[PDB]
Amino acid sequence: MGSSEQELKAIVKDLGCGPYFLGTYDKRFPGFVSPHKLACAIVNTAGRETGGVHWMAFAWNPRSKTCYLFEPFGFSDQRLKQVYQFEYESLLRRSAIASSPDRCITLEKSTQSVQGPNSAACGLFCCMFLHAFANWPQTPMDHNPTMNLITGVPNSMLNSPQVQPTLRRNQEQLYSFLERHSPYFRSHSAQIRSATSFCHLKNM
Amino acid sequence: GVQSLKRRRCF
Ligand SMILES: *C(=N)c1ncc(C(=O)NCc2ccccc2)cn1
Repeated sequence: MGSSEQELKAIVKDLGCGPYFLGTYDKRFPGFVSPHKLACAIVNTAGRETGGVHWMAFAWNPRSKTCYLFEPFGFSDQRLKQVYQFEYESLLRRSAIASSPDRCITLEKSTQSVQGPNSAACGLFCCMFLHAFANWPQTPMDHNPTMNLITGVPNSMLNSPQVQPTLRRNQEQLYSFLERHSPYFRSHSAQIRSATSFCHLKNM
Repeated sequence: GVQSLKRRRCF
Protein backbone atom coordinates (compact mmCIF):
# COMPACT_ATOMS: atom_id res chain seq x y z
CA MET A 1 0.00 0.00 0.00
CA GLY A 2 1.12 3.58 -0.72
CA SER A 3 3.31 3.96 -3.82
CA SER A 4 6.43 2.04 -4.68
CA GLU A 5 9.64 3.48 -6.14
CA GLN A 6 8.96 1.89 -9.51
CA GLU A 7 5.52 3.54 -9.61
CA LEU A 8 6.87 7.01 -8.78
CA LYS A 9 9.75 6.75 -11.28
CA ALA A 10 7.38 5.81 -14.08
CA ILE A 11 4.99 8.67 -13.26
CA VAL A 12 7.71 11.29 -12.97
CA LYS A 13 9.06 10.27 -16.35
CA ASP A 14 5.53 10.54 -17.85
CA LEU A 15 5.21 14.06 -16.42
CA GLY A 16 8.27 15.29 -18.34
CA CYS A 17 10.63 15.52 -15.31
CA GLY A 18 13.13 13.05 -16.71
CA PRO A 19 15.75 15.68 -17.76
CA TYR A 20 16.09 16.89 -14.15
CA PHE A 21 15.08 13.87 -12.00
CA LEU A 22 17.83 12.15 -10.03
CA GLY A 23 15.58 9.31 -8.85
CA THR A 24 14.03 7.96 -5.69
CA TYR A 25 16.11 7.78 -2.52
CA ASP A 26 15.85 6.90 1.12
CA LYS A 27 16.63 9.30 3.90
CA ARG A 28 20.38 9.13 3.02
CA PHE A 29 19.90 11.16 -0.18
CA PRO A 30 23.19 12.99 -0.29
CA GLY A 31 21.98 16.33 -1.70
CA PHE A 32 22.44 18.05 -4.96
CA VAL A 33 25.73 18.29 -6.90
CA SER A 34 24.34 20.50 -9.61
CA PRO A 35 25.71 24.02 -9.80
CA HIS A 36 24.50 24.49 -13.39
CA LYS A 37 21.42 22.32 -13.90
CA LEU A 38 17.89 21.98 -12.49
CA ALA A 39 17.54 18.85 -10.46
CA CYS A 40 14.99 17.10 -8.22
CA ALA A 41 14.46 13.87 -6.34
CA ILE A 42 11.84 12.01 -4.31
CA VAL A 43 13.20 11.12 -0.86
CA ASN A 44 11.76 8.89 1.83
CA THR A 45 11.76 9.74 5.49
CA ALA A 46 13.08 6.28 6.37
CA GLY A 47 15.99 4.13 5.32
CA ARG A 48 15.76 1.43 2.72
CA GLU A 49 16.17 -1.22 5.47
CA THR A 50 12.48 -0.24 6.51
CA GLY A 51 10.85 -0.56 3.03
CA GLY A 52 9.68 3.12 3.09
CA VAL A 53 7.47 5.20 5.42
CA HIS A 54 6.63 8.62 3.84
CA TRP A 55 7.64 10.51 0.60
CA MET A 56 8.90 14.07 0.17
CA ALA A 57 10.14 15.89 -2.89
CA PHE A 58 13.34 17.97 -3.01
CA ALA A 59 14.17 20.19 -5.93
CA TRP A 60 17.03 22.55 -6.82
CA ASN A 61 17.19 25.68 -8.99
CA PRO A 62 20.85 26.50 -9.69
CA ARG A 63 20.11 29.96 -10.95
CA SER A 64 18.33 31.15 -7.86
CA LYS A 65 20.35 28.80 -5.53
CA THR A 66 17.01 27.64 -4.07
CA CYS A 67 16.41 24.13 -2.61
CA TYR A 68 12.71 23.41 -2.41
CA LEU A 69 11.27 20.88 0.08
CA PHE A 70 7.72 19.75 -0.60
CA GLU A 71 6.54 17.34 2.06
CA PRO A 72 2.75 16.81 1.62
CA PHE A 73 1.71 17.54 5.23
CA GLY A 74 3.84 20.75 5.46
CA PHE A 75 5.24 19.63 8.88
CA SER A 76 7.66 21.87 10.72
CA ASP A 77 11.25 20.63 11.03
CA GLN A 78 10.47 19.75 14.66
CA ARG A 79 7.43 17.65 13.66
CA LEU A 80 9.42 15.91 10.87
CA LYS A 81 11.97 14.88 13.49
CA GLN A 82 9.20 13.91 16.04
CA VAL A 83 6.90 12.02 13.67
CA TYR A 84 9.37 10.55 11.13
CA GLN A 85 12.88 10.80 12.75
CA PHE A 86 13.86 12.74 9.64
CA GLU A 87 16.39 15.60 9.49
CA TYR A 88 17.87 17.04 6.36
CA GLU A 89 20.61 19.44 7.55
CA SER A 90 23.38 17.25 6.04
CA LEU A 91 21.87 17.10 2.62
CA LEU A 92 21.27 20.90 2.63
CA ARG A 93 24.92 21.52 3.67
CA ARG A 94 26.20 19.16 0.93
CA SER A 95 24.00 20.78 -1.66
CA ALA A 96 25.20 24.36 -0.76
CA ILE A 97 28.93 23.29 -0.82
CA ALA A 98 28.68 21.36 -4.04
CA SER A 99 26.34 23.56 -5.94
CA SER A 100 26.84 27.22 -4.90
CA PRO A 101 30.19 29.16 -5.09
CA ASP A 102 29.28 31.07 -1.95
CA ARG A 103 28.20 27.94 0.00
CA CYS A 104 24.82 29.65 0.61
CA ILE A 105 21.37 28.57 -0.52
CA THR A 106 17.75 29.55 0.13
CA LEU A 107 15.61 26.72 1.52
CA GLU A 108 11.95 27.14 0.51
CA LYS A 109 9.76 24.61 2.26
CA SER A 110 5.93 24.09 2.18
CA THR A 111 4.15 25.11 5.45
CA GLN A 112 0.69 23.70 4.66
CA SER A 113 -0.81 20.25 4.20
CA VAL A 114 -2.35 19.13 0.91
CA GLN A 115 -2.96 15.54 2.13
CA GLY A 116 -5.56 14.18 4.49
CA PRO A 117 -4.40 12.59 7.71
CA ASN A 118 -5.48 8.99 6.65
CA SER A 119 -4.36 9.23 3.04
CA ALA A 120 -1.69 7.19 1.34
CA ALA A 121 -1.13 9.51 -1.56
CA CYS A 122 2.11 11.24 -0.43
CA GLY A 123 4.25 9.88 -3.30
CA LEU A 124 1.66 10.87 -5.88
CA PHE A 125 1.45 14.43 -4.51
CA CYS A 126 5.27 14.63 -4.78
CA CYS A 127 5.08 13.62 -8.47
CA MET A 128 2.52 16.47 -9.07
CA PHE A 129 4.78 19.01 -7.27
CA LEU A 130 7.74 17.89 -9.52
CA HIS A 131 5.64 18.53 -12.68
CA ALA A 132 5.17 22.06 -11.34
CA PHE A 133 8.88 22.45 -10.54
CA ALA A 134 10.00 21.11 -14.01
CA ASN A 135 7.73 23.68 -15.67
CA TRP A 136 7.82 26.66 -13.21
CA PRO A 137 11.08 26.30 -11.28
CA GLN A 138 10.89 29.88 -9.87
CA THR A 139 7.44 29.35 -8.33
CA PRO A 140 6.70 25.66 -7.93
CA MET A 141 4.80 25.82 -4.63
CA ASP A 142 1.83 27.98 -5.78
CA HIS A 143 0.72 30.37 -8.51
CA ASN A 144 1.29 27.95 -11.33
CA PRO A 145 -1.08 25.87 -13.45
CA THR A 146 -0.37 22.58 -11.61
CA MET A 147 -0.29 23.61 -8.02
CA ASN A 148 -3.25 25.94 -8.49
CA LEU A 149 -5.35 22.78 -8.76
CA ILE A 150 -4.85 21.94 -5.09
CA THR A 151 -5.14 23.99 -1.91
CA GLY A 152 -2.95 23.79 1.19
CA VAL A 153 -4.41 24.15 4.74
CA PRO A 154 -2.63 24.67 8.10
CA ASN A 155 -1.49 21.26 9.41
CA SER A 156 -3.02 22.19 12.80
CA MET A 157 -6.51 22.09 11.16
CA LEU A 158 -6.38 18.70 9.51
CA ASN A 159 -9.02 16.93 11.72
CA SER A 160 -11.46 19.85 11.59
CA PRO A 161 -14.66 19.71 9.57
CA GLN A 162 -14.09 23.14 7.86
CA VAL A 163 -11.17 21.66 5.81
CA GLN A 164 -12.52 18.27 4.84
CA PRO A 165 -14.07 19.30 1.51
CA THR A 166 -10.70 20.94 0.55
CA LEU A 167 -8.57 17.85 1.38
CA ARG A 168 -11.01 15.54 -0.45
CA ARG A 169 -11.01 17.75 -3.46
CA ASN A 170 -7.18 17.91 -3.45
CA GLN A 171 -6.84 14.15 -3.75
CA GLU A 172 -9.56 13.96 -6.47
CA GLN A 173 -7.68 16.67 -8.40
CA LEU A 174 -4.38 14.82 -7.98
CA TYR A 175 -5.90 11.72 -9.55
CA SER A 176 -7.53 13.62 -12.36
CA PHE A 177 -4.22 15.37 -13.04
CA LEU A 178 -2.39 12.00 -13.21
CA GLU A 179 -5.21 10.62 -15.57
CA ARG A 180 -4.55 13.51 -17.92
CA HIS A 181 -0.81 13.51 -17.77
CA SER A 182 0.45 9.93 -17.08
CA PRO A 183 -0.17 6.95 -19.29
CA TYR A 184 1.33 4.80 -16.53
CA PHE A 185 -1.23 6.01 -14.05
CA ARG A 186 -4.01 5.55 -16.65
CA SER A 187 -3.03 1.91 -17.20
CA HIS A 188 -2.82 1.30 -13.45
CA SER A 189 -5.61 3.70 -12.33
CA ALA A 190 -7.72 1.35 -10.22
CA GLN A 191 -4.88 -0.37 -8.50
CA ILE A 192 -3.10 2.87 -7.61
CA ARG A 193 -6.38 4.56 -6.45
CA SER A 194 -7.06 1.66 -4.10
CA ALA A 195 -3.47 1.61 -2.69
CA THR A 196 -3.35 5.35 -2.08
CA SER A 197 -6.91 6.23 -1.09
CA PHE A 198 -8.00 9.12 1.07
CA CYS A 199 -8.91 6.94 4.02
CA HIS A 200 -6.44 4.11 3.26
CA LEU A 201 -4.92 4.42 6.74
CA LYS A 202 -8.02 5.12 8.77
CA ASN A 203 -8.15 3.52 12.31
CA MET A 204 -10.65 0.70 12.79
CA GLY B 1 -1.02 25.43 -4.03
CA VAL B 2 0.83 25.71 -0.71
CA GLN B 3 2.27 28.55 1.23
CA SER B 4 5.96 28.31 2.05
CA LEU B 5 8.71 29.69 4.17
CA LYS B 6 12.11 30.88 2.76
CA ARG B 7 15.24 30.66 5.02
CA ARG B 8 18.72 31.73 3.89
CA ARG B 9 21.30 29.15 4.89
CA CYS B 10 25.08 29.72 4.86
CA PHE B 11 27.60 26.90 5.18
C1 LIG C 1 2.07 8.53 1.80
N1 LIG C 1 1.11 9.22 2.23
C2 LIG C 1 2.35 7.27 2.43
N2 LIG C 1 3.45 6.52 2.04
C3 LIG C 1 3.65 5.26 2.54
C4 LIG C 1 2.70 4.75 3.48
C5 LIG C 1 2.86 3.39 4.21
O1 LIG C 1 1.83 2.90 4.76
N3 LIG C 1 4.15 2.88 4.34
C6 LIG C 1 4.47 1.63 5.08
C7 LIG C 1 4.89 1.89 6.57
C8 LIG C 1 5.90 1.08 7.19
C9 LIG C 1 6.30 1.31 8.55
C10 LIG C 1 5.68 2.37 9.30
C11 LIG C 1 4.69 3.19 8.69
C12 LIG C 1 4.30 2.94 7.35
C13 LIG C 1 1.57 5.52 3.83
N4 LIG C 1 1.37 6.79 3.30
